[PDB]
Amino acid sequence: STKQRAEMLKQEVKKMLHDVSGSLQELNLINEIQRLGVAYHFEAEISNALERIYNREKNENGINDCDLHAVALRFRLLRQHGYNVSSDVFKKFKDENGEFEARFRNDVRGLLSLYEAAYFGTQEDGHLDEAIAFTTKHLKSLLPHLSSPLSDLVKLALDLPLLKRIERLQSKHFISIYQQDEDRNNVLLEFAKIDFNILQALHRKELNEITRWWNESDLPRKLPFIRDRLVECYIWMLELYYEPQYSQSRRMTTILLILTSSMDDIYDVYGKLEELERYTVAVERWEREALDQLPDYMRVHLGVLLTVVENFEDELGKEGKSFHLAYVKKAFAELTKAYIKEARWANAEHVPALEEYVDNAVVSSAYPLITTMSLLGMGKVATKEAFEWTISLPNAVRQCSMICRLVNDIMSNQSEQERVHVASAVQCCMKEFSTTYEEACKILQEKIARAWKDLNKECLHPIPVSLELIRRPLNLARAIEFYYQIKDYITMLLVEPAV
Ligand SMILES: CC(C)=CCC/C(C)=C/CC/C(C)=C/CSP(=O)(O)OP(=O)(O)O
Ligand SMILES: [Mg+2]
Ligand SMILES: [Mg+2]
Repeated sequence: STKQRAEMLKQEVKKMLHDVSGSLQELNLINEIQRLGVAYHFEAEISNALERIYNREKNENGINDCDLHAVALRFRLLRQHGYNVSSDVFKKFKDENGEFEARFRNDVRGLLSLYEAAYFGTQEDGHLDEAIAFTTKHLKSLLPHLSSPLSDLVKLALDLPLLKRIERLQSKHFISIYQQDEDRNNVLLEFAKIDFNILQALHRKELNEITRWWNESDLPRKLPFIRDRLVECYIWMLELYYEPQYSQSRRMTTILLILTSSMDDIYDVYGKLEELERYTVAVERWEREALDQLPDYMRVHLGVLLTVVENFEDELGKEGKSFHLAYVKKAFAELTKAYIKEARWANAEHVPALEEYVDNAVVSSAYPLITTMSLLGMGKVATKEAFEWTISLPNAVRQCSMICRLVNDIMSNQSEQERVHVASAVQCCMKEFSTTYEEACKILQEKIARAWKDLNKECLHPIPVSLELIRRPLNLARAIEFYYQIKDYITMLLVEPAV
């Protein structure tokens, strides 16, 4: 059947990767495996290969290579795994003063590799800032008169690099483009085609159960004003992590992201502040007895929240790890502590200071709750230390919420401001000094780049936790970039399979 064919292809690819252990073919094969959405099948072998590459790196046993593609791909592959390889290997190509050599203008492959490698630099990284402008200029110059199978890659990359691109949609696009390339591998492409079909089948199957749970719930029939966002809540928990072993982790969190959104609306689109200051204490206490005095719709919403939380506790109690949900309840404690502040600013007719507003909005984005609540379905990574680290609000969690808040704000500050809503970041920054809407938008756009550069730094080897746990903030930051660029996502990532 398909599974035996997939296993045979997996062993074939393992044998080839072993046989190319010393050449650039290893780098190309690892890159193609990662970009085809099958990188998780070869975690151990890829880790060993990258360890060997790092050991023979740093000019200790490294042969000088003039190929921009080879060194750029090596740097990008090593930086994606954690190794702190210095961004100084690009000094060789900066021969003509501080500008890159002109002989690379016509090298579209090396230019694109440098383009994708440059975005992975950190704040302290050098030689990875003017490269973006260089490659942008030359790729735009050479785009109109370029051949189709590589102009497709150029057009796919100019919109967003691999750093800011969700992995599943980019994997689909690369599988679609890789057919036209004449230097491809047939077995790797077939393996990716089979794996994509199986993972898409699993992803489509889970949505059926989630929709069944929503239908059986009391949420949709009553409380009419809630806007149904079940699909756009699964796709946000589909690009965070899509591996099959995390399937149990995608049911439990998506069920609790519709509840955390319904709550946002309950606090801003409507409701009076007197009535909202009694919801916060009810959430903090976390008992059904606190629901007696609440209004009907808040009572129903928080009762459903309590029911789903206790149901999830019952499920994690089989393996003796129910106490993890003793950390989720605390997280929901802070979120309502942030929603209840902004509403007050709505009623007091006050414009918060930018720093205070940003500090409050980092918790009112629910990216801090979504980083704690994603550990529910992790088998061995979910430990007490991991949950304590996640609750302690590390810098990695903070820098993935900056992008959310600041991008949303810029996009959705016109629909709500007409009605009674909390002042957004652009209005807060226009409050001090004197700036226009566009000049404040550019200021708020100059912060997303620094947030991305700060998020790139946290995923290195000086890490308190594992790589699987730290990968989540990066994917959370990538999902706001896909939205603010969606029936195409549903129709050709979940409905239309790959031939
Ligand atoms: C599918 C989707 C968009 C969200 C589900 C997951 C969440 C909660 C993501 C982060 C928060 C965002 C971007 C809310 C947009 S609605 P808003 O701008 O009205 O929220 P606000 O009141 O401004 O915080
Ligand atoms: Mg709102
Ligand atoms: Mg807003």
